[PDB]
Amino acid sequence: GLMQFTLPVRLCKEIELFHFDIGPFENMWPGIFVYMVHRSCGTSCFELEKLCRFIMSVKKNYRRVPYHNWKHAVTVAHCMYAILQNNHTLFTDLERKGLLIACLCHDLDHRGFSNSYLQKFDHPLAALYSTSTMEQHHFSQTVSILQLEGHNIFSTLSSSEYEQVLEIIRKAIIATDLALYFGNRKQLEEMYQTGSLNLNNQSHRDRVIGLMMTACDLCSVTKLWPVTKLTANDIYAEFWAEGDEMKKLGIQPIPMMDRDKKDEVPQGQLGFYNAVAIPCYTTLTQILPPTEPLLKACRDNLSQWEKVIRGEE
Ligand SMILES: Cc1nc2ccc(C#Cc3nc(-c4ccccc4)cn3C)nn2c1CO
Ligand SMILES: [Mg+2]
Ligand SMILES: [Zn+2]
Repeated sequence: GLMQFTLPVRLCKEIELFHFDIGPFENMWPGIFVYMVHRSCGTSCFELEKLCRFIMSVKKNYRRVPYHNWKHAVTVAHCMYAILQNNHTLFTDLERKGLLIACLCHDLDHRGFSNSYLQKFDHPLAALYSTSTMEQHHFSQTVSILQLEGHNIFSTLSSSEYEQVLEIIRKAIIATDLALYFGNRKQLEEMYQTGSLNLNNQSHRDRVIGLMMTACDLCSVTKLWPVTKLTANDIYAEFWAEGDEMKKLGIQPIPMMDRDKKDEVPQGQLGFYNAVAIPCYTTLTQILPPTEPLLKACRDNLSQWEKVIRGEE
């Protein structure tokens, strides 16, 4: 009731910045997340006991894969927190409530394999969900955990507010399917530029929350260079394991997933920053000006990858 979560001073200050790294002490990640809910949403958004129990069941349903793990979930939530704290007044109480939960849950029970490997292996999830295979799984895992006893953090919401928040969470989690990102950012580009973009148009809000989700999900490219470079090793550890699995099915993987083509990583990251990251943070900064530090950090990391290619590191 009178119970604030507080962090040590360096964390209390640095958590407010976009480039914050949540650190290697796993047992602090739940308290970091509660801290962000309390400041973002309020000390009364959730019953603490239900929230704590929800966080620990979410944590237990992330697997120990190199990249798509519990650390990625809390990292993507921290980026969302920074966005919401720098754009206070643009977001409903339900959106604040739902989006941090969406980020924490967005990769639930990930196995370190793409939608594309599931379809080729013919995994049961690919017959249950023909598109956004893993992302429909993540949402379904979210609803499951929410329906466990004493886990309903949304218990105090009205019936219709409940249905609204679960609909925000669903669209937020679906939007993390990067295949959907390209069309969504193109449409937001055009709507912003012709001056049609309208935040009272719910279907416009949806697209903007979609773009934030892509931004939070890729936020590893906006960290300090050593964080960005070491996270890339985890990202490629998964891609190469998937490449190995492709070869086991008799399929030559794309070069991104072929550990034999390790040497071209620098050039591959460059393509990824130019094709995906830069456009994403450009359009996001256009629509939400206080998110510009994400664009600036992304550009500093692209420059670090250029430096790697030129032999300067
Ligand atoms: C947060 C985040 N999320 C992602 C997802 C993908 C990617 C990437 C990639 C890539 N690599 C190659 C490549 C590599 C070696 C040989 C040939 C091609 C091609 N592409 C597109 N990065 N990424 C980061 C930043 O690390
Ligand atoms: Mg995902
Ligand atoms: Zn993710």
